[PDB]
Amino acid sequence: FKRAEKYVKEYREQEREKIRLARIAKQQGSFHIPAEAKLVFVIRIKGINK
Amino acid sequence: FKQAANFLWPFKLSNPNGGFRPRKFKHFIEGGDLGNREEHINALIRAMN
Amino acid sequence: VQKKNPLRNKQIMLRLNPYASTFAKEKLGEVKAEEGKPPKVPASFKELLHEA
Amino acid sequence: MGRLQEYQVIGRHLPTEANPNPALYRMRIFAPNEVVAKSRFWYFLRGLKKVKKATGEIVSVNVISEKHPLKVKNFGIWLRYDSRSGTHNMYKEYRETSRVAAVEAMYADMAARHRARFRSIHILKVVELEKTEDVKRPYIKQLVAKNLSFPLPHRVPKISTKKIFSAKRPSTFS
Amino acid sequence: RTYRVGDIVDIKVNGAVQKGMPHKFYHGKTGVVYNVTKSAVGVIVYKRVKHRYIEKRINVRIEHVKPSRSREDFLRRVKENAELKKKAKAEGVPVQLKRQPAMPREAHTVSIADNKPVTLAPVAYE
RNA sequence: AGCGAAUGAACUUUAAAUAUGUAAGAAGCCCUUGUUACUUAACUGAACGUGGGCAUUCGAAUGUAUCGACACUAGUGGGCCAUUUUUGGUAAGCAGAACUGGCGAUGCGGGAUGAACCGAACGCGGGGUUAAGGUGCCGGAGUGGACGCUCAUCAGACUGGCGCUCAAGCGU
Repeated sequence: FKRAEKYVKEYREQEREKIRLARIAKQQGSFHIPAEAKLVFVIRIKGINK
Repeated sequence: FKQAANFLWPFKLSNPNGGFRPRKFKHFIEGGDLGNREEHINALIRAMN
Repeated sequence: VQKKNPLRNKQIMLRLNPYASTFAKEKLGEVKAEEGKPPKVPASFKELLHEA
Repeated sequence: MGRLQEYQVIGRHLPTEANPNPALYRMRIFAPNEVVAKSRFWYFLRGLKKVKKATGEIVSVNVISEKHPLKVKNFGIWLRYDSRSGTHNMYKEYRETSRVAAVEAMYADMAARHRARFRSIHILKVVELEKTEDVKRPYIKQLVAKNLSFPLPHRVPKISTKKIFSAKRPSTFS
Repeated sequence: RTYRVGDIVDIKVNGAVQKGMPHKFYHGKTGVVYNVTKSAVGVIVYKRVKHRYIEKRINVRIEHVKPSRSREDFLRRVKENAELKKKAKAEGVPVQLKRQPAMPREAHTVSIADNKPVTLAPVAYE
């Protein structure tokens, strides 16, 4: 239960942190380039033939 | 992340509800489904899960 | 003997995640944004947008 | 190509110790989503200034919404089409309410008349003919003429395609 | 150049001397020496066929064979790994030993000041 | 790309794309010292004897329902098609090399029959969703929507037949 507390708050504050950084960098004559994705999901969608 | 992802069996997904693009054996940039779709993959996941 | 979807069965979700009841009770999925007057977009950004 | 959107893609070389603070190249790309916009931006910066996706990054990708999409206006678009013979430069006029709509019509027109693809068209520039008489296409000049008014004869009535049999023969005066 | 028996040797094959030349499948390859003569040198080189590997023993003389620079990374890596592990044990701090596969980039901001973006078009007309 | 650097594809600060060999610690590392049947002017190297410390990133990633050796036992030695790279000739086809994938030994959905090619590879069933291909009728599913073009005295069909023309044709 306590770990779920911390995890949900962690998710919401990273979302708001990215949004706030983008907004303030847009205001101060800059361009905040988001961090590149560390996680990818790969789906094989073609058959196992040729 | 090695052990957490290796512990999970590969996800056996269903076919997408709503189908693929009309020519899915072509890159996503050229109006297909192959390659990197980035965040749009969420929609594909929402169709296949 | 029978796998039950936690997204459909609320008891299975409460078994796996005890926080689901107070996540739904305290409305942490409908959280509101920070209050106060938001500032306006800088003119430099607008002149960069509609350039030649 | 679908719901095209005008994207402001700013991109720059990767910063190095020898060459810090790059030039921040910016381009306007009409693409259905952001991934196509970024790819076309690199396709163009590979062509022009010789920077690459592996040695570069995207500074920003912003939607450029039309300022007044409730006002009909005249657009003049310059474009380069690689044909079987070779590359040719053209210029076409369109009466649309938004730059996006003009580019969508352009793509439909060059697909219908010249059989041109998305990958075989390079939109040089899209301008608005603010002043009257700037339009040179006779069809567009007909629409810009004084006090236009035309009737709609032989209007096919929208009947249901699942209404198979009709008792009364229809009329085309509506 | 002097060559031992059991050293990793790469061959490049020039066209200066046509005596004892190997085929273009062996052009620019790498192998292990098992035989040294007055002029020629016997090298084992691996070969692909369908699903498997066959070792082949070939003879090239001196002017096309040279000691390879593939292994010195191993010796430099073991030397630095030993030395920073010695410093880590002396100073009592943890230090990083392996090779990292170069994680993607983090977040940063770029200033519009003194770096005003330029607008471009598919063709560079000037 | 530059040569507002030198020099001149053979120019180069930088550097593609594209494929292919080798190495990624414990069967390991480094250095110091004796011996040897070897080697060289000579530990110049090689091998046999040295020592040290590293098992809590033990020295990238990912996978790992495992691999090596020894011994024993059946059936087989066709060719064809396609791709990538390369050489030569002909009026044009074509001829010579390596490469993988398949067929022989393969059923199913499409493909107008086949075959090639596209999808996808097979226990017996129920439900759901798709791939390739389609939605005028035969034939399950749109006489669906937006923009233009075409009337052809045997048009055209991502046509088989009927047939179709602000399409049931073509491009998006």
